[PDB]
Amino acid sequence: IDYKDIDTLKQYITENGKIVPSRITGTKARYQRQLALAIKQARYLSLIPYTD
Amino acid sequence: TRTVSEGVAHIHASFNNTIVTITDRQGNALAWATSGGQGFRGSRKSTPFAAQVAAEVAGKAALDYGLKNLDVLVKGPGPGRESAVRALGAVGYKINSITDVTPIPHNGCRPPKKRRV
Amino acid sequence: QVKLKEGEPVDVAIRRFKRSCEKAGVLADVRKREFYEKPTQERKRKKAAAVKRYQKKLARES
Amino acid sequence: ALTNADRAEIIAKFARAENDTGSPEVQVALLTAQINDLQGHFKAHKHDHHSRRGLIRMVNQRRKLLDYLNGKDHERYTALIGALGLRR
Amino acid sequence: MRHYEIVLLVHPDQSDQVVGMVERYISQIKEADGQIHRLEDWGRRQLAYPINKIHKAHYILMNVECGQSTLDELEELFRYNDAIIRNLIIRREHAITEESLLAK
RNA sequence: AGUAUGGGAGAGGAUGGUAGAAUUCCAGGUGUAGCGGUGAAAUGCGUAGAGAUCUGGAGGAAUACCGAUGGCGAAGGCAGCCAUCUGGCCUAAUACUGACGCUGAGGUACGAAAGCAUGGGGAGCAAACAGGAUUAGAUACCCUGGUAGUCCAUGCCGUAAACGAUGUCUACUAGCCGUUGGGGCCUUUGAGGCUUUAGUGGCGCAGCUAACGCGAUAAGUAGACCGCCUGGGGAGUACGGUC
Repeated sequence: IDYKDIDTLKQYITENGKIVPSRITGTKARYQRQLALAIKQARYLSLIPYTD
Repeated sequence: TRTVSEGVAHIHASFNNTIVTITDRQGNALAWATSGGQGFRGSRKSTPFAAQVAAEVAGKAALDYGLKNLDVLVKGPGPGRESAVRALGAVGYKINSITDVTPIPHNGCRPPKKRRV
Repeated sequence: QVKLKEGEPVDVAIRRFKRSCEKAGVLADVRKREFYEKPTQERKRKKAAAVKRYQKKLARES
Repeated sequence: ALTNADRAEIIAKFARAENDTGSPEVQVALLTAQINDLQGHFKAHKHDHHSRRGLIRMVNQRRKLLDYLNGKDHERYTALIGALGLRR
Repeated sequence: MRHYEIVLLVHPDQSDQVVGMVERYISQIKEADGQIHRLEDWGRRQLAYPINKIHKAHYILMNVECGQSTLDELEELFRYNDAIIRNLIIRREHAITEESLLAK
């Protein structure tokens, strides 16, 4: 996964903009780590908002 | 004198007080009231009843400027947020949307020490 | 961002917003920001929380 | 950092047989090259203690291999230290 | 040599210059050495949050293979050019050539 | 025990850039009598205009969510993102050397926080200190302020309940349930199920223990080397010496 898959990334973001925990979503640990990295890169690139 | 139809209410509700400020959009104040301004001195400033009283006064004051629909923002973990937001509907405005705007640091400054009461 | 539709009452709006804020959990962060928690205390509290979580999981399994 | 080509040339130069990679001569040559390369890194970053531990481990391993080779065959030890320019 | 992926955000008032700047960078890469595996122009995009009181931007993606000196010159050019407001440079192992999302 | 070749995970280390939230201050609009704080108050701030709200600017420090009985490191410790330099570990199969090993008195390297030296920086917090309360008294706990310091560069200091209160290395001895990084097999189309390996957790047979308890991550059964103890105080003290 990568930061350009914004449609996939929105699937793991709440309405406020916070990352959804793995205990709630049902994710593998390594996949979750890659997700967090990609999401933090997307926020910097201003593809998705930081908060709200 | 100035007339405006759409306004914003700000409820700053701390653990010691509650300030209800009514402004227009772009944040120019029109009317405000606090629990201290209606007696309720000392610790009684934090009761929900005082928040309701202040909200009623603020809404009636803004009715002179003539607002009918407004957007409400509540910040602070006060005990009077619900009473303050309820009193506006009793006064007679239309609450288009009401939200929470409390600030949260992203691990910034160091808070003060813990009280050993 | 609780935006009311055409005809809910003020009390319904208030209760729905309260539920939304309870889900959001901003007040927990605001309470945590009141005083400084030392790293020792934070680690102790998180260890206790983990122990309680593992105890709850076995009970729910049985 | 040394790459595969440099390591291959070192192995080819100091090999004692065909497909020989475990000989003490080859091992000591590789360790010497690695230490000499890391000297430049430690010139710039004076406070990299965590990497300096690995450097010290390399030094100790080279010393132990040299002692074993000296105990086994003295002429090979002298030839190797002469070729690498080690003082002892 | 190493493979890098660069993403640039360009001020829309200076979007008429994006072709010029991109061919300048690619050329400099060529006389250095370089292999442009990919160039994509995502186009005009709304920013999620305003940057420097700007709300639209031009999005450019490049995949290059360069050396340290060429990378330093690229970084300094990006820093000094006023049209480029933000840039992200990521090292990757492998050359990426396939068409990516957002290229629509 | 070690070496070469493929692959993998990681807050491991050093250097330099950069992003968003928030606090303080400053400038300017809207606006007018309170704000702040407590168990209750008061000191304090404000009509030369606060607090609240909106816009812009400056500066310092720390990195929400992810986050986990998770991960990495010899220990001390290490969390935003990016680049550069760099150490160790896991994993498969051949190939190579041929006991090259374990421990280690003296010695030497690293070593939280506080503290010291020289030069910078200083938002927030805050020893010392000042005032307001409480009290028989308050020297304290509570409140309003606040200097060292906390931060950076270059050095010193060498101490902690520096703890798993459990030195390092090796082999063997019922089982059951989790979790992290890999290998293999099986279905059968993609998500599961069996094994094996290196870590990290919860129970528990035998065995051990004064008891509590430990129990393949032993405090069990054995071997190698080192450190340490010999009633409580006086005392980690005096003298001498080294730093």
